[PDB]
Amino acid sequence: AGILFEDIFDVKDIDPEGKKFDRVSRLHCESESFKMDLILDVNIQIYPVDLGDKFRLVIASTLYEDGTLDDGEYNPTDDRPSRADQFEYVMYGKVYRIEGDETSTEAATRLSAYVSYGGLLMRLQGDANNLHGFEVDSRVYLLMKKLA
Amino acid sequence: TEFFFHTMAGREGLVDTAVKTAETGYMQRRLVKSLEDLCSQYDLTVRSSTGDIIQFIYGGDGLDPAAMEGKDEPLEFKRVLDNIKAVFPCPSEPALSKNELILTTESIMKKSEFLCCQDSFLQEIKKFIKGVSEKIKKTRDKYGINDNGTTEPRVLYQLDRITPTQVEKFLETCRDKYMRAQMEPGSAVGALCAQSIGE
Amino acid sequence: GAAAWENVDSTAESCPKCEHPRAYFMQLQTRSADEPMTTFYKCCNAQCGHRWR
Amino acid sequence: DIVERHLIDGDVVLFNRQPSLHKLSIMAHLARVKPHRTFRFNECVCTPYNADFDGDEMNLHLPQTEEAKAEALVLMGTKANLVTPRNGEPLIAAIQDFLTGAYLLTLKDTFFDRAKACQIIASILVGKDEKIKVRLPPPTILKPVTLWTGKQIFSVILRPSDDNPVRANLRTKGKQYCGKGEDLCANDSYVTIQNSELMSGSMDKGTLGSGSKNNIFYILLRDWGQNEAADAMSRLARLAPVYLSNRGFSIGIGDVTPGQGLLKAKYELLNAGYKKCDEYIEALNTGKLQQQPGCTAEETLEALILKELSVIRDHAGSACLRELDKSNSPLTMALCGSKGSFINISQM
Amino acid sequence: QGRFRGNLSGKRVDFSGRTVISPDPNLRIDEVAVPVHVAKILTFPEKVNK
Amino acid sequence: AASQAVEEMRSRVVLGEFGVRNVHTTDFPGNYSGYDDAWDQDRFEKNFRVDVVHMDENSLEFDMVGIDAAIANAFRRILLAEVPTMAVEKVLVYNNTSIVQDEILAHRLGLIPIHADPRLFEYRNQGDEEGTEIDTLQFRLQVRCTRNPHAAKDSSDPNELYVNHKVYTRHMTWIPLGNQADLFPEGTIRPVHDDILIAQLRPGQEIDLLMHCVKGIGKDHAKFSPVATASYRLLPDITLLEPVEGEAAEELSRCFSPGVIEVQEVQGKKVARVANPRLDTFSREIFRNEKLKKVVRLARVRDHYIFSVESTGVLPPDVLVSEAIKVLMGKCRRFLDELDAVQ
Amino acid sequence: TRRPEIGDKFSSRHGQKGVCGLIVPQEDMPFCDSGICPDIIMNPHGFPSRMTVGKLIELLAGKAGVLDGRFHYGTAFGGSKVKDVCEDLVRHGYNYLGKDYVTSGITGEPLEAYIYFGPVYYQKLKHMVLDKMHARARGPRAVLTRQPTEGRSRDGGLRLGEMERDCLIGYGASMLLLERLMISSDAFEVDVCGQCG
Amino acid sequence: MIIPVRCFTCGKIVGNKWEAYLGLLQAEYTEGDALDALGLKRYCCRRMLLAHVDLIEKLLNYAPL
Amino acid sequence: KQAMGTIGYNQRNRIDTLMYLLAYPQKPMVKTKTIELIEFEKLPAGQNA
Amino acid sequence: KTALEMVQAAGTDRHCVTFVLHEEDHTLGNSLRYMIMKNPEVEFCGYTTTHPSESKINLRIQTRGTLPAVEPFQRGLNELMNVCQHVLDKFEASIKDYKDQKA
Ligand SMILES: [Mg+2]
Ligand SMILES: [Zn+2]
Ligand SMILES: [Zn+2]
Ligand SMILES: [Zn+2]
Repeated sequence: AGILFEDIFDVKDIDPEGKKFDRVSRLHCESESFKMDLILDVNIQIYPVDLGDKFRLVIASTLYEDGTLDDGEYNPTDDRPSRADQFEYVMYGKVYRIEGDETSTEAATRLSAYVSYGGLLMRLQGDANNLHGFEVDSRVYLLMKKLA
Repeated sequence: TEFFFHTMAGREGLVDTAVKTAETGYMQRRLVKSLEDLCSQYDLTVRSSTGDIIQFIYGGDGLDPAAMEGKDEPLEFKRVLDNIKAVFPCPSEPALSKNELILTTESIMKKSEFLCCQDSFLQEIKKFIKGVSEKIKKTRDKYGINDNGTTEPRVLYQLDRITPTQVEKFLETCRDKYMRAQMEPGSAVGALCAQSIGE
Repeated sequence: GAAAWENVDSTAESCPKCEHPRAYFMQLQTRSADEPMTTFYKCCNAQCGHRWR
Repeated sequence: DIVERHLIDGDVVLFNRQPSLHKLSIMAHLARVKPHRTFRFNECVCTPYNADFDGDEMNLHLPQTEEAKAEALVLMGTKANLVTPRNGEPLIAAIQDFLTGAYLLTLKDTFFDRAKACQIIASILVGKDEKIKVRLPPPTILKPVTLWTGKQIFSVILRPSDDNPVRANLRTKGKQYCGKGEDLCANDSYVTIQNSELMSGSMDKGTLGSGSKNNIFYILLRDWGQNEAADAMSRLARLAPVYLSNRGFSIGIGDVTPGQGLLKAKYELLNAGYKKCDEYIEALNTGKLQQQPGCTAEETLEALILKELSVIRDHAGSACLRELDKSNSPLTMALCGSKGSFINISQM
Repeated sequence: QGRFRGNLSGKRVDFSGRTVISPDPNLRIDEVAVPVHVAKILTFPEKVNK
Repeated sequence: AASQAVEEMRSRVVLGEFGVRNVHTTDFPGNYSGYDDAWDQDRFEKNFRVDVVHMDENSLEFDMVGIDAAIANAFRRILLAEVPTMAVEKVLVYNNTSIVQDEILAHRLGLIPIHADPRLFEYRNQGDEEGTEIDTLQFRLQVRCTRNPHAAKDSSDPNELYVNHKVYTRHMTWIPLGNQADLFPEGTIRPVHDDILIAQLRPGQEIDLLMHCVKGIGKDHAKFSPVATASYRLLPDITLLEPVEGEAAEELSRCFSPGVIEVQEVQGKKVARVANPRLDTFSREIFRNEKLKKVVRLARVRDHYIFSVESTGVLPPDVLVSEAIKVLMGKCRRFLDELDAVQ
Repeated sequence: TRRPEIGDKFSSRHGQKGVCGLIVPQEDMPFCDSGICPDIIMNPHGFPSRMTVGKLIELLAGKAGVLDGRFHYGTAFGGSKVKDVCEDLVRHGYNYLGKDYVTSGITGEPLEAYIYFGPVYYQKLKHMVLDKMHARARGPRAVLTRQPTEGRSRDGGLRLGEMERDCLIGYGASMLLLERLMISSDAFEVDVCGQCG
Repeated sequence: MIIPVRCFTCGKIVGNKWEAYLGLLQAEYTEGDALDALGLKRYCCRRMLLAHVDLIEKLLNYAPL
Repeated sequence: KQAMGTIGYNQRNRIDTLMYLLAYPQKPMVKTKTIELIEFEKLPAGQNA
Repeated sequence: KTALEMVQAAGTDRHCVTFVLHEEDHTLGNSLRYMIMKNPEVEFCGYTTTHPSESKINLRIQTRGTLPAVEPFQRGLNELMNVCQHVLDKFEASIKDYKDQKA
């Protein structure tokens, strides 16, 4: 399995700075298992969300569960059993920044991963143990599925 | 009344520009007629038409103002370092510590091609290398990164990641840019200065 | 005096240099060749002393 | 033998404007013959010539010597004079209808399907770009709907083909940058490009215009030569108009009309300013007025009245900017810096 | 209009034209469009070689 | 939900207060996961239909359901420019003493439509200004204005003082060439409107000219355009999110077109409902009322295009649409033949 | 008899002088629901820098007038207000702000933003490209100084003034300057005696 | 000078509806109702007919004749 | 001051060194009272498009 | 001489083909683009105009696998011809029944 990260998050705010964009919103989410905060740009026109929504999010290296990392080109017309069949909102991006936390002057253990899904910003911040496998200039798949 | 005042302001601006155009045209004519004799020779000394030297070196250093990337500075070391790290990311090479970075910088700078370079640019390169090494040291002290390369979280090595290949690429790029940004002999520096002052 | 110097409208704005609230703006329209107008903003709230166009 | 041949394609030709301020007012270009009767060139070079296409006449000279032709093509080449010798700032860059087009293209709201994205990409595949691969980038969103964002389409301009060695990298701030986001601004005004791919931020005059340093075209010129920068500028000039025409950008009387809250705020500010000015007049005429240092009492009153009027002006402008909604053409052109500013909007 | 300023420093030449400009974004930055009528007038001397 | 939003994006075009959304055609394979938008001739022939709602002389209006925006725009542009007709091209003048300029007179004569059937003629080859019987027509115009021998003493109006002072297009006399008189019956080759005012004359002035007309397409010049206004619009479909009654129903009826929203008294109270969304022009006046913004949803059907074609009178508009489709088929066949010749 | 082409200068009764950049066919012009295609398409970017709201007001008044068959007045410090023309527009079934739903003629798809249509009184200026187009061969020269004449009606050539010489000096093109100012302008071969000079 | 035959924007035949329009001016019809009765739905033909000035007779008054 | 349009009712018999005339001049739809005062609508110098 | 083919480079690769079409405009270009876009074996389809002065267009086709990108061209042409024939027949039948029911 190429699952680099997987966690269930709950939304705490939809637009802290106002309705800037009509189609994209800046959701802030907190995890229950760990203290992993997520600031993610999402498309509400095609995938509507609410304030009290809770969703499972998985960041994977590849879209195929069998472990085949052959992602030279993606053909949407091809039909084959993939991980996206088990989720509802799949994005494709690249981890373009890994930044350490500057709030803690000493004994800091928190990092943050900045990923640009075609311009849509995603900051995943939390303990460095959960961010294992994240490297710069690495293209990944985000899979979000709303829960009951 | 407001329309009349706005028309007054517009006519004032128009006559101001009309006088400014003529005044600057005359000033530019005088400046170019006075400065058209200077030229950059091959011995890096700006001399007049009669052979008298105006400057032993243009601008004190000898860099092309048209090829000035920074604010009156030849290169922006931060942007060049970021570009070198982005264009040539080496995933099969480990990161460098402060001591290793200083050692490889001192070993590369002492080569033959860096001898002909100016001393001020080498001092600036050394200062930037010392600064980035201090930053890496502070990061590794904050996050407890060990220089041996056996730390369990490898993502910690992605905060300030530097490899000797990127160091060599950055140094070679800086040297090439500093060599190509120098004043080319034969350029009419006086006319360029007159125009860049008159415009 | 700083109180007498701050005889200007600019208060609690955002500058592209240090985004401090207190500022000092000046607008110039005395050029017909430049179709747009001309701005001069200064921001010395934290003793920065910026002066740009 | 000597043959006085007609002006054909490929001949180096000098092009100049009569009022010359700097050396960039005259440049040697390559002549291409057209059936029309006017001198046509890329608008990105309008800034050196300081032209505005309002009936200005320009001169066109043809050298009669191979040495002169070669010296004109080399020294006065357009690709070799992309920056002025005054301060090194690039003058040949994006201009109006190119800054606004690229800004609207790189907006976060942009989401294009396969057909529209392919059309916008192919809109530049003319000339020397007819012998390169398209390199259609992978889509961002694919499970609900396969949509290509405008930022990827803009980055295609930087790296059209696979064999293109251009790797553009830039990290700078925009005009509407807050100052605290540090690539997480709510307005998305932090430009970050890695490997010729627009990761964040929106294009504007601060990044595509001819204002100062940190221009993406300037970075391309300083990193990968003149030819790559020229090709990128040509692709931008061929892409931005097509998308701007296919999307639509218009200004109407409804884009400059004031709102009810704006009118109320303006009325309150005018009343307050008039009351304060009357108080100052009464204080100076009848009684003693606090005289500002370095000036007389009359100049003090003049400065106070100017300050009150400027307060009214700036507060009305802030109220109008706050009450205006997005997708407003004047506000959009003011944000990207293509033409106008907030002061002109507040005045109009 | 003297000899130095009107006939030595700046003088009129042939093989040149003057025309109004118009925008055309479909051309490169180093390229300029020339009308057919002016192109037939401004000639270039090419030497016959192999 | 998400499926409803996807269907609204792929089937409807929503018009907002500040801008229009979902304007791009996206029903293509690979863009949608739960939809197989691959090309299918059977489904296209099943869903497509044409319904004419109004057809009179020089005017046609018909709705096409199932066609796309690309083919619709192609048909519109072919009708506007790529439909060949007959128009005046050459003007031979013999002693024009009129005040109107000769070039202006020729330009006005060129804009006059001809009722000749363009399918019965051919394109004139390069050159050949003399013209042949197949690919040209001749119209003689000879008007000599003179004073009226019998008129009142004052005769302030020019109609009584002079005769033939206004050279209408009815004075044009068609001159048959070769065997065109036998092929074309008398009265077929004539000006369309027969009342177009070409110029105005005075006694002493004379207008003598011959007009040579050849076949040509509207792309070369606008005088060959057979259609005056040939356009298409998306069919509006106004929907009500919540039932609106009371005086708000009258407000809805007054904000939109008078013929789309109708008020009815089902239980003694006035309630508004969509009667005929075709008559609506989408003036977007409902956005002015603050309360009535969130109660309606203006939209356009993506796969339903109402074509309105008003011609100049050269030929009926149905034959114009048929000839446009035939020209498109001919272009496709020419390209297929070229491709086959290449391979 | 001259037809507008590329290079003809046009005005719009508001100081917005312009030159015809491209002549697109009718099918390439966008169309509204009624089928009207515009004759002139002007750049909106000229509005913010110049603040020509009077042009928008004139356009709205002209649209209202051609809709209701009236002649609105643009009298200074008065005239028809915006509310009256807005009511006239809303009465005839058109938008109260001039912006109308317009479909792109090229792609056949509707535009995301409404287009501001309306009748504007454009006036053509005497500045024509045909009269201003000039090209100079070798041609004649002046008797006093063997250089091309000045004016276009006199078959004159262009003048490389002092500023052009300054630019050529700044570029450093010595051979180009020599060819322009010596070879192609007033080249001659004289005979000088090496004894007396 | 004279009423053009074709409209500038659309191209509808309008030269034949000029004198009749003048008749509607000789009658009690106003401008708007006359332009409506002539069959001009779009405002382009309305502008073409309304904003047109009849200068042909003013020139014929100076004609040689 | 440089606008093109009709000069007067005797522009045909007038013979000047340079004259510019418009084919189909049209009076403006938005006319000022000064236009009616100077009778410019009788001699327009532009077209409504 | 109307439609001419061009390979992507000197290697003569059939995956990326460019068809230069003469005496055409946006009409047929957009029609063929829409008709060949629905082909599942086409990765990239795009038409453009070189210059408004000259009457020519350039279409570019890039397939998924090893298709010569010439067969999808003929497929799209035949599909467009069939669509035109079908719409012509439907319009003729509609006009005929309208004339029948009107009288
Ligand atoms: Mg100008
Ligand atoms: Zn600040
Ligand atoms: Zn001697
Ligand atoms: Zn019309």
